[PDB]
Parts: sequence; C-alpha cells; structure tokens
Amino acid sequence: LMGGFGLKHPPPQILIKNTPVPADPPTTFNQSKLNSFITQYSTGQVSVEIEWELQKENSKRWNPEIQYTSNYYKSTSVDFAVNTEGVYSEPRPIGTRYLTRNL
Amino acid sequence: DGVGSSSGNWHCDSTWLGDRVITTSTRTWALPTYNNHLYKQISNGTSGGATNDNTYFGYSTPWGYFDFNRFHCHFSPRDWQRLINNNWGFRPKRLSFKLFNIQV
Ligand code: NA
Repeated sequence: LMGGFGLKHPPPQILIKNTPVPADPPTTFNQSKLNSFITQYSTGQVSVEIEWELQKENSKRWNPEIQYTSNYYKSTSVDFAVNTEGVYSEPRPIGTRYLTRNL
Repeated sequence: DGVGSSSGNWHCDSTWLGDRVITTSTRTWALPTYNNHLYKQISNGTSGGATNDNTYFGYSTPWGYFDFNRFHCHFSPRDWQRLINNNWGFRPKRLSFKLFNIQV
C-alpha cells in the first residue's frame, strides 16, 4: 500500500555488527559474562548494483506528452543539489506517471 | 500495374531502434495545370513604386515540385518531443521517396 513491488522472496536482510572485544578481564576466574569492553566502531564502503528491465513506450498519441522538467527561470539555488553549507536536498516529490496510455 | 490496382499503400509511422529513428509519412496531394501549360518570362523592375532592392528576372514554369524540407513533415509533435528530450544530437542519413495511386 505504501507503494512498490510486493515480493514473496524480497532482497534478504543484511545484518552487520562489530564483534565485542573484551577489555582486560579479572585475574581470577569468575562465572559472570564480561561486561567491560574496548570502545570501538567501524566504517567502510557499501555497494549496491541493481539491474532494471524497462517497458518502452509505444504510443501513437500525436500531441506532445507531459514531462517532468527542471524550472526554467533563475533561482537562488539548483533543485536537487547542495547548499552553500553543503547540504543536499530534494525540493519536491517526483512521481512516475508522465507518459499516457489508453485504457 | 492496372486501372483497378492500387500501386502503393499508406505508410505513416515512426520506429526507434537505438541510435536510429526512422520516420515515414504519406500525404494526399493535388496538382493543377500551371501557367496554362506554358513557360512565362516574369520580371519586376523599378517602375511604378517598385524599389531597386526588389528587382528581378526569371521564369514561371508549367511544373510543380515536391517539398518536405520542414521537420514536421516527418516528426509528429510527440516524436519531436521524444527526440529533443533525450538526445544531444541527430542527423539525416538516407531517404526513400514514392509517388503512387495516381489519378488524372
Ligand atoms: Na528539477
């Protein structure tokens, strides 16, 4: 309902975790689980490549269609670009239904 | 080739194939008799009010001619839109021309 493709076997969940690294333990044995760990975090890159199949348009509509377009006249900033502060932003929601089709 | 047989069909279409697009258009035309079948010397000088910048000498002929030197002769509005919204450029490669289903 929120939109999209419903899949019985969707892309799998990808779980990740930093392995706990004990800080020095006591010198004489104790049953209790360790609760003192070295403070750490991780970082790295991640890549996702997806192949999409397109269904080309085959319309005999004579007149031009509606199309998503960038604004023409001057503006303080560029839509879908960064700030003077380096902040990226999406000015508006962009749908998918521009071309038309008969029923 | 007979009186009762069409000598061609109506081909009007467009197909996009990759780095190519083929346009095809057919139209119905009418051709009258021009100049009463004659060739005539036509001229315009500097008499009356006709300025010198517009003088000329030439001829009118009994012939007509086909012309399709205009993009809309080949691209429908939608096709033109498909072209200009997605390509950095384009150019003509080859053409076929045909005259048929002639009736006098
Ligand atoms: Na935009």
